[PDB]
Amino acid sequence: QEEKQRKAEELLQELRHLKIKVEELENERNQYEWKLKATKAEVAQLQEQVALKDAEIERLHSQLSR
Amino acid sequence: QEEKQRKAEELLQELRHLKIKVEELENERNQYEWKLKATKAEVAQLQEQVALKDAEIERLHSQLSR
Ligand SMILES: [N+]
Ligand SMILES: [N+]
Repeated sequence: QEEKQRKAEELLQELRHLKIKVEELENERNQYEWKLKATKAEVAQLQEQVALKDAEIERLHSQLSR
Repeated sequence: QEEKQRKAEELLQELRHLKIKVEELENERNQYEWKLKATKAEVAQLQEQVALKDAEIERLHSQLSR
């Protein structure tokens, strides 16, 4: 039952490694959440550019039709 | 040293739980990677709409200036 002890120490090692993995995987999640946010800000700016250009096309069409 | 045994079983329980957490955190990562992809496809379609509207404004400006 040094091998009870040995299996114990094997399991601790494994716990340590899994705990580092969980810690890292929760870092990757946090930064995916902020890049998604950033990409969504890019969508919103583009929607804003489309609507400005639609306004400019409408203005030109009023003139064009006089 | 039933308590060697008892601490062993405590550690297995913990390993099981951490292994489920890692499994789930790697599910959340996979689906963040695909939502980011999807959001990026939305950006690309919008860039395409902007450029179509810029082409239409240019066409109108040529006419307007005749
Ligand atoms: N728009
Ligand atoms: N453009």
